[PDB]
Amino acid sequence: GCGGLMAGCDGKSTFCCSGYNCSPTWKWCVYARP
Repeated sequence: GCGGLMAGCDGKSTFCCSGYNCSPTWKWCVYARP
């Protein structure tokens, strides 16, 4: 259950795996830009 670059953002509050931000337009975790 680790969201990398194509996880699931349907919950609107997922935590991906490590170092991945969720995208609302793509509906999956992607690279984070902190």
